[PDB]
Amino acid sequence: KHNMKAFLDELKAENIKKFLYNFTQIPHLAGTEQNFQLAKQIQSQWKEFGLDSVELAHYDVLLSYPNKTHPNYISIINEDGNEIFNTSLFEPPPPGYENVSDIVPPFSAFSPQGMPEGDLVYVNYARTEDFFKLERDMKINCSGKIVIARYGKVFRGNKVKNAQLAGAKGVILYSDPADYFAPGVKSYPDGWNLPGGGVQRGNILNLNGAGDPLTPGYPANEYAYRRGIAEAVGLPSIPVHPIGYYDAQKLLEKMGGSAPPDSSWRGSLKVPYNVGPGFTGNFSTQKVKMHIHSTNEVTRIYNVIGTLRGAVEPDRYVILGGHRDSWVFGGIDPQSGAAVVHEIVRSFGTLKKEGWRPRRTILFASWDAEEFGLLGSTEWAEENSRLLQERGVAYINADSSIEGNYTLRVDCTPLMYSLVHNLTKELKSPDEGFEGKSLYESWTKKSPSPEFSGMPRISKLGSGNDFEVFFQRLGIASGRARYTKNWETNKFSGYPLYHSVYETYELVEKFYDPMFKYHLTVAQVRGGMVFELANSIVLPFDCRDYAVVLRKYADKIYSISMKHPQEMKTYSVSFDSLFSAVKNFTEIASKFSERLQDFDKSNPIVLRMMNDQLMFLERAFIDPLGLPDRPFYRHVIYAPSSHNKYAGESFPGIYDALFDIESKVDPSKAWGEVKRQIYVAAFTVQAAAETLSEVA
Amino acid sequence: KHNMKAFLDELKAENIKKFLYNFTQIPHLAGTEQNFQLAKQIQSQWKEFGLDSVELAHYDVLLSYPNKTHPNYISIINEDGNEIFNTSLFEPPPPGYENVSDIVPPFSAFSPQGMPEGDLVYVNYARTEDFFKLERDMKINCSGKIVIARYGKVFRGNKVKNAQLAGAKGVILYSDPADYFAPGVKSYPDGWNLPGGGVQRGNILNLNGAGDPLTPGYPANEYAYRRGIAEAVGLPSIPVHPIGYYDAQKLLEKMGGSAPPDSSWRGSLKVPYNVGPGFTGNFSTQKVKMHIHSTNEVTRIYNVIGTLRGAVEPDRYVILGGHRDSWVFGGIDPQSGAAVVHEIVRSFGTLKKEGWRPRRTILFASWDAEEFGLLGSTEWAEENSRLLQERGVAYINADSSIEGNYTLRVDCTPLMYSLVHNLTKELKSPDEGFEGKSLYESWTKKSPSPEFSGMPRISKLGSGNDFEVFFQRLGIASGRARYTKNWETNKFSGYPLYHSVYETYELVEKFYDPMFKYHLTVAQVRGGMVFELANSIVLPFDCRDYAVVLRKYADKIYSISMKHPQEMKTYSVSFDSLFSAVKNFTEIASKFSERLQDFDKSNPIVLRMMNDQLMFLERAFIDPLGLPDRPFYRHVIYAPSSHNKYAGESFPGIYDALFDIESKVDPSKAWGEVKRQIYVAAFTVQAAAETLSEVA
Ligand SMILES: *[C@@H]1O[C@H](CO)[C@@H](O[C@@H]2O[C@H](CO)[C@@H](O[C@@H]3O[C@H](CO[C@H]4O[C@H](CO)[C@@H](O)[C@H](O)[C@@H]4O)[C@@H](O)[C@H](O[C@H]4O[C@H](CO)[C@@H](O)[C@H](O)[C@@H]4O)[C@@H]3O)[C@H](O)[C@H]2NC(C)=O)[C@H](O)[C@H]1NC(C)=O
Ligand SMILES: *[C@@H]1O[C@H](CO)[C@@H](O[C@@H]2O[C@H](CO)[C@@H](O[C@@H]3O[C@H](CO[C@H]4O[C@H](CO)[C@@H](O)[C@H](O)[C@@H]4O)[C@@H](O)[C@H](O[C@H]4O[C@H](CO)[C@@H](O)[C@H](O)[C@@H]4O)[C@@H]3O)[C@H](O)[C@H]2NC(C)=O)[C@H](O)[C@H]1NC(C)=O
Ligand SMILES: CC(=O)N(CCCC[C@H](NC(=O)N[C@@H](CCC(=O)O)C(=O)O)C(=O)O)Cc1ccc(Br)cc1
Ligand SMILES: CC(=O)N(CCCC[C@H](NC(=O)N[C@@H](CCC(=O)O)C(=O)O)C(=O)O)Cc1ccc(Br)cc1
Ligand SMILES: *[C@@H]1O[C@H](CO)[C@@H](O[C@@H]2O[C@H](CO)[C@@H](O)[C@H](O)[C@H]2NC(C)=O)[C@H](O)[C@H]1NC(C)=O
Ligand SMILES: *[C@@H]1O[C@H](CO)[C@@H](O[C@@H]2O[C@H](CO)[C@@H](O)[C@H](O)[C@H]2NC(C)=O)[C@H](O)[C@H]1NC(C)=O
Ligand SMILES: *[C@@H]1O[C@H](CO)[C@@H](O[C@@H]2O[C@H](CO)[C@@H](O)[C@H](O)[C@H]2NC(C)=O)[C@H](O)[C@H]1NC(C)=O
Ligand SMILES: *[C@@H]1O[C@H](CO)[C@@H](O[C@@H]2O[C@H](CO)[C@@H](O)[C@H](O)[C@H]2NC(C)=O)[C@H](O)[C@H]1NC(C)=O
Ligand SMILES: *[C@@H]1O[C@H](CO)[C@@H](O[C@@H]2O[C@H](CO)[C@@H](O)[C@H](O)[C@H]2NC(C)=O)[C@H](O)[C@H]1NC(C)=O
Ligand SMILES: *[C@@H]1O[C@H](CO)[C@@H](O[C@@H]2O[C@H](CO)[C@@H](O)[C@H](O)[C@H]2NC(C)=O)[C@H](O)[C@H]1NC(C)=O
Ligand SMILES: *[C@@H]1O[C@H](CO)[C@@H](O[C@@H]2O[C@H](CO)[C@@H](O)[C@H](O)[C@H]2NC(C)=O)[C@H](O)[C@H]1NC(C)=O
Ligand SMILES: *[C@@H]1O[C@H](CO)[C@@H](O[C@@H]2O[C@H](CO)[C@@H](O)[C@H](O)[C@H]2NC(C)=O)[C@H](O)[C@H]1NC(C)=O
Ligand SMILES: *[C@@H]1O[C@H](CO)[C@@H](O[C@@H]2O[C@H](CO)[C@@H](O)[C@H](O)[C@H]2NC(C)=O)[C@H](O)[C@H]1NC(C)=O
Ligand SMILES: *[C@@H]1O[C@H](CO)[C@@H](O[C@@H]2O[C@H](CO)[C@@H](O)[C@H](O)[C@H]2NC(C)=O)[C@H](O)[C@H]1NC(C)=O
Ligand SMILES: *[C@@H]1O[C@H](CO)[C@@H](O)[C@H](O)[C@H]1NC(C)=O
Ligand SMILES: *[C@@H]1O[C@H](CO)[C@@H](O)[C@H](O)[C@H]1NC(C)=O
Ligand SMILES: [Ca+2]
Ligand SMILES: [Ca+2]
Ligand SMILES: [Cl-]
Ligand SMILES: [Cl-]
Ligand SMILES: [Zn+2]
Ligand SMILES: [Zn+2]
Ligand SMILES: [Zn+2]
Ligand SMILES: [Zn+2]
Repeated sequence: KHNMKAFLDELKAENIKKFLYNFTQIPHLAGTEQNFQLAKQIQSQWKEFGLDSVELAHYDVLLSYPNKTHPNYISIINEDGNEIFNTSLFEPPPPGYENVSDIVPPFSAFSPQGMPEGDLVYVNYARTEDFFKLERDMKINCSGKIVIARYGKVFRGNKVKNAQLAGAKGVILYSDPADYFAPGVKSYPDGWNLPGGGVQRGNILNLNGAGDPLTPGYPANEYAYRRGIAEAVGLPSIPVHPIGYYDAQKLLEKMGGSAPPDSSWRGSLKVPYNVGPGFTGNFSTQKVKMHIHSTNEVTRIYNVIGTLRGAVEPDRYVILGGHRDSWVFGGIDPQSGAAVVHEIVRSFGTLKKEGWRPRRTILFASWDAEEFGLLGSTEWAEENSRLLQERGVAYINADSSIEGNYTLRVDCTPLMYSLVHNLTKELKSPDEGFEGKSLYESWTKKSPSPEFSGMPRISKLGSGNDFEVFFQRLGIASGRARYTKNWETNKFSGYPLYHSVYETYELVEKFYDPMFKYHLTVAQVRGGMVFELANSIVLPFDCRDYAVVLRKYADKIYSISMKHPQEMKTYSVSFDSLFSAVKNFTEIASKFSERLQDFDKSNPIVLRMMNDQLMFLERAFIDPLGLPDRPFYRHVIYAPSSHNKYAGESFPGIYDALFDIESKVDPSKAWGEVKRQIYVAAFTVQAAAETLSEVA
Repeated sequence: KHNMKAFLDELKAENIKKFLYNFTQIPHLAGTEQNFQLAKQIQSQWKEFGLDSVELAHYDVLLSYPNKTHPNYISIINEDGNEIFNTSLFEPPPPGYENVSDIVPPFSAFSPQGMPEGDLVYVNYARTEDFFKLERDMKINCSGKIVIARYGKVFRGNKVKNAQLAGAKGVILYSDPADYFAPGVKSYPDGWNLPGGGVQRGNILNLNGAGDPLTPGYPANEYAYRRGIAEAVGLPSIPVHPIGYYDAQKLLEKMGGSAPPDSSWRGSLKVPYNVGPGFTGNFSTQKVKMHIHSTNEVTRIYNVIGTLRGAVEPDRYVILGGHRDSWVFGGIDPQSGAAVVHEIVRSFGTLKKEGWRPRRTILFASWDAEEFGLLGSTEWAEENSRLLQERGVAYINADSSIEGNYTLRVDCTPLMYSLVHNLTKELKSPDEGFEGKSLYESWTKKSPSPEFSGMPRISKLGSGNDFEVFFQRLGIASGRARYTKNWETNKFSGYPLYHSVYETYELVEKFYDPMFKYHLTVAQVRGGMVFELANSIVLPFDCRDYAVVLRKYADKIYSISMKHPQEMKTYSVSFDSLFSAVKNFTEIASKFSERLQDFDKSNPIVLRMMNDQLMFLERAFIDPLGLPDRPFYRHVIYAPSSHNKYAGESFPGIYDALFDIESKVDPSKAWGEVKRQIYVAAFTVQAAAETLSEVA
């Protein structure tokens, strides 16, 4: 039989390993020749693997690179202006790669150029609440200072935006071993920890879904009109640079001014973690000086787009997409995902050569420039938005397949909850001590949901990856899955060697997944989802699962507002409309589900009708006006957190209207906007429900 | 057979007459009890006529009414402050209606209150070019003046906006017999001309598609959050009032200052048409004083929504919609359209009772508050936008069925050109001297297209009626049809008794259409369109007709730019991308059409696929970002003219970027924005074409 089991059994751990090795011997930085070569290789192989068509789709987008003859670095500079200490110009290369060229040195992509000098302030994680503590409670003024912040907790773009709004004239990011050195584990190459010389690359934009900074709304094609740099979306206004913890120690050890306000401000280095500003008395006259000379340049990028045409509904698209560009070798990020996609394509291709075709069209993508702000996925979606809107069933992302070796992690729309439960019950656990048990059992045991015993944790989608355009802009049902570390010990730092030169094939093969079994399990989950989405007669979405979470989110946002009982009385703030819409959604979804079960299975229009209702249900949550000042976050139920792009926020319009509201100067106006967002949300929920009513 | 002929033959002229009579004995002003009663009657009858469901959909929207105890009027006031002349408080009621109550006196809906006093300036039609002439050429400054303008040529909202931007502190509108008294024809009741005491009501908003001024984007339902008046969309900032030409003569006869600049500024009254400012020397000290006390109030309105469920594609909607609210009796506007809709419903119902059902769902609508800014259609569409977007095949408007008795008028999307040609070839001409000829022959003969001999004129859609939300906001293929006057003698004033108390059943029965044959022909055209849209196996749209007009519009916009050859050189302004996209659209459409003819007719998915491609083709022309500063005009090919809401403009983004560009102070910036709009247009055309490519 050509069924799911046949697809699944064709997947091999050994193939994934071979592909990972192949994808990680040289760097594949976006906009470089090597990454164009790999794109061409992937195009050739997907064709050999059997896809109907495989094309490259290119765009000319704003990218950012250090100046090869004028290196970025930071100094302590004394009263004379001598540079008495200089941070590193490069990460020490790992064993066996010390003759690789074209390793981009660490840098913060899209930093402007500058050589600002000043006194340091230490801002912990540079979260919103860190700056509130500093300015409101401790009375420390960041204006005209250089801030130094530890990586972790939130997206670095948000740190930078926060620093900028507090009046910083520069930012220094560093990796603290409190957040990037796990107890008992050795540094690379002898373990999976971050060495003192290791540094995390990454962009520092605030794009809010825009894609290419120069072409928001439209694909960056050959005749595109570009904004000038000054009007570009999302660029930082102050220089920024990241460093490792050997260098950070040198910058922090002399800090004076106030003590840290409590122990959550102290990392693990042997320094006091004083907030500053400036250094202690004997060095009070020494300053910190940044030297940043990176340039932004419009550079060509390449996506690979593979098509496996549907036999019955070719005009319905199930998308498996993940990026190919890497900061350096991309041993985990992204090639552990890309190798998984490559084997998925290969298995689908195997079935196709034997005469099978999925019911619906499956599109496979190798995105470029994800690391520079989800640019390749976003431009392609801007180009193809009409097709996607009207034909897009689902998007399954495929970045890193592992960030740990403990259990499964799934983040997805509620419409895929049942599909994920059912699929994982039919998969074998790869976990030691669950031999012969299902993945569902091991995952449920190791990652219990906070809400329902006997069920696993499944998180909402946040952002910081290539599903953003599909989900929060276009309203296409999306999900992602990978192996991860223990939730209980999770410091929300990411894995230690993230975006460092030390992220290699060997890191994976020696320390994460030597048998490639976690990789195989992830290929089965991702591939399994795609198979069912593209092949099930009735789309495998359960609208009732949305009803359930909509109620939970409504309770949650209600409870936030209810911290302000007096204002809710004065301004007549009622959540009744939203709770009513959610009740209605629950009732209508319930009846739709009965019809979906009892409808006449012989009738294909009835079937296409009801599948259209399932497909356009995620779509119904889009507001074409967008969220306030964020036109590309159009989904009313889910946006990336305004304070942390990686985190998903529910009812974001109301959440942001309520955030810090006790500090607004015109409460009448602030509570009015809360009410406005309640109306918008209730209306959208009701409207989404009504798409599931009988159509006539 | 239950076919189109059966539908068509059931329509009766005598039924339309009876309905017109029934709909026009008392006023049906939006937000009044009488208009609620008629809505309930229409709901009851559509149910009796056989529709599956018939509901009222209500909204609470901003409306505008004069103060019943404090009348609006205008004065000439002398140096002492005595009011030496006062305009009328009411139009003399027509014979037999002099005891009707609740005739709203003439007023400009949404005028703010005020009693400004000042000197008059006469601004001809208050078009953009009239103010350019006045300010640029004649050097007359309207700041702090009261302007007086004749009705005609353009939408009155645009006149008011233009006056406001020239710094007027008030506006007076009047009907000139040059534009509202046809040669040789007597005044009402003895003919169809405007009497000296007649006055044209109408709103003066600049909504740009927003709907209810207080709730842009969202339906004005029970829990809606409303903007404050100061943030409301589209309200005028200066008082406005309309008058008849007896009163206008009194205001104009004393005007001094400059002479009119040429004869196109002179109407037909016995006055010099001096521009002013102010009166001639002996009366130089007399002033004009307006008294406006109307109030804006949130008022409930009611649409009637009838459903005739499709037998095969119930989830596909063909909409026949037209308004029910009238300024007074609504003898032409809108009840000549509504009576036509009523008989259409009745015929469809007749077929249904005999067991027939259309292939697709037909929705019938009786919209409210059209006269106050297309409010009822717009709110309903805002409420139902998700359904309409994904399921809306077509919208056929049904306001006034006649504005003349000479020939057919059709304005529609190019996608309906072939459908209209074919349908009219099968209809009988009602025209004297074409007995036994087809409607197509008479229409083609009396209204030849400017472009192709042997073909009739078909115009682009403008706005000022209830198709606006469907077409320019949502991208649903739309059209309208009615009998009209001779194009050759058309002064683009409208019919003389437009929006006056004199627009009655008798006006129609005595002077326009005594046998109700033009009405019947219009019911066949409108009903015929609906039938074919809702019943044809393959949607009756021809994408190739869009290709043809896209080329014509591209030539046109190119030619406007080419008036500025030097700037096009300096700024590298190229239209190549747009011409390329149009070429591509032509080629792809051509191949789609071949497939549509040759595809395998047995296959219903293939059929649903290709019909989806036809349905979503109009949709592809929508840009979700909207046009600049006009977020609800989202169609890239067609918007209402920025200078005249009634007129359609093609490539409006580029057109407006080019308008008056030689006057911009920063040409670099202005030409940049031209280029930006070219890119947007070319991209959108290409994207629309690609929806017609093979799907996979
Ligand atoms: C969740 O789903 C429920 C049940 O479907 C919806 O219930 C609707 O609730 C609204 C309130 O928001 C009701 O609105 C009321 O309608 C009355 C007239 O309704 C009749 O006529 C309509 C057509 O116009 C029919 O469709 C309907 O079935 C009835 O025949 C009005 O008279 C009411 O207005 C009066 O009272 C209000 C309330 O105090 C005053 O503000 C007004 O000034 C006025 O005096 C009112 O507008 C509506 O009828 C309900 N519909 C149905 C079918 O039951 C919820 O709205 C929905 N939740 C959300 C968030 O959408
Ligand atoms: C109307 O339809 C036509 C024909 O389909 C479209 O033609 C495309 O035209 C664009 C130009 O806008 C061409 O773009 C060029 O692509 C070259 C590479 O193309 C190859 O590889 C791609 C995948 O990446 C394949 O899909 C394609 O078939 C080819 O195999 C580039 O090398 C070109 O860039 C170089 O030259 C330009 C031009 O001087 C320089 O600016 C660059 O810096 C660079 O040096 C160029 O980008 C495209 O290939 C054409 N496609 C096809 C299939 O023919 C029109 O674009 C379309 N009109 C509109 C408005 O959409
Ligand atoms: C602090 C940290 O770094 N973490 C790890 C982030 C890993 C991001 C990675 N994505 C990825 O690197 N994308 C690029 C580009 C993203 C863009 O430009 O939007 C990037 O972030 O620089 C991925 O999705 O796998 C831990 C963390 C996870 C979730 C939460 Br809620 C809170 C904290
Ligand atoms: C000058 C004039 O009045 N004309 C007649 C207009 C008749 C408008 C009428 N619509 C209708 O009255 N609508 C209402 C509400 C519209 C709104 O608020 O948007 C209104 O205009 O006050 C209709 O569509 O039949 C002639 C004219 C026709 C076309 C062109 Br291009 C140029 C001139
Ligand atoms: C990764 O695998 C690819 C494909 O097997 C290798 O690329 C091939 O290189 C061989 C030897 O030079 C050529 O003859 C083939 O034409 C190549 N195929 C394609 C599709 O490009 C590539 O050499 C491998 N890379 C590494 C680092 O091992
Ligand atoms: C990278 O830095 C180098 C050298 O430090 C830059 O080269 C100089 O640039 C300017 C041109 O604008 C010249 O005035 C100098 O004479 C150049 N000096 C040398 C030694 O080459 C170079 O411009 C920078 N590269 C980028 C892409 O910005
Ligand atoms: C840090 O790096 C800087 C720049 O390379 C060093 O200062 C330079 O040293 C050379 C050689 O003495 C001088 O000619 C340059 O003029 C100096 N440049 C600047 C900007 O000061 C500095 O010596 C290094 N410091 C340490 C401790 O290694
Ligand atoms: C791969 O799995 C092993 C088994 O859990 C991990 O090793 C253990 O790590 C935990 C701390 O989380 C300790 O409690 C055990 O004592 C460790 N045993 C060892 C190292 O043999 C290992 O950390 C995992 N690898 C990765 C990269 O996460
Ligand atoms: C997940 O599996 C469950 C259990 O098989 C599916 O629910 C069943 O669906 C069948 C077929 O419609 C119904 O007749 C059974 O009553 C259902 N059982 C229960 C407990 O609901 C469910 O549909 C599957 N989910 C998805 C998305 O496929
Ligand atoms: C317009 O026609 C309607 C319907 O025929 C008339 O309304 C009917 O009035 C009669 C007599 O009062 C009642 O018995 C019916 O119940 C009414 N029907 C409905 C559906 O409302 C109405 O009287 C006519 N109006 C005019 C001005 O002639
Ligand atoms: C319409 O005009 C009347 C009378 O010219 C207004 O009535 C007056 O309004 C104010 C209340 O704000 C009172 O101070 C007066 O005493 C009222 N006078 C009389 C004679 O009634 C009325 O307010 C206006 N109506 C609307 C809807 O604005
Ligand atoms: C125009 O109308 C106004 C207002 O009704 C008239 O002036 C009023 O006349 C009465 C009676 O003489 C006075 O008590 C009011 O004080 C006047 N009001 C104002 C605002 O002036 C005026 O007489 C009328 N003019 C003509 C020519 O009919
Ligand atoms: C109804 O049709 C008649 C016939 O054309 C119109 O009457 C003619 O009007 C034209 C001017 O456009 C003259 O050339 C003829 O001399 C007129 N003959 C008449 C009045 O008998 C009449 O105007 C039409 N009615 C309406 C409302 O437009
Ligand atoms: C308008 O009628 C024309 C002529 O019948 C239709 O075009 C014909 O369509 C048939 C059926 O597809 C083709 O085989 C003929 O070749 C066509 N003739 C020509 C000259 O094109 C056309 O499809 C009708 N238009 C609509 C919208 O129905
Ligand atoms: C921070 O410092 C700068 C100038 O040195 C000043 O302009 C700004 O107001 C300060 N803000 C606060 C809150 O102290
Ligand atoms: C028009 O008149 C007013 C003041 O009476 C003045 O402020 C304005 O500048 C004038 N504009 C021109 C162009 O004359
Ligand atoms: Ca873009
Ligand atoms: Ca509204
Ligand atoms: Cl992922
Ligand atoms: Cl109409
Ligand atoms: Zn990645
Ligand atoms: Zn990454
Ligand atoms: Zn009308
Ligand atoms: Zn009207």
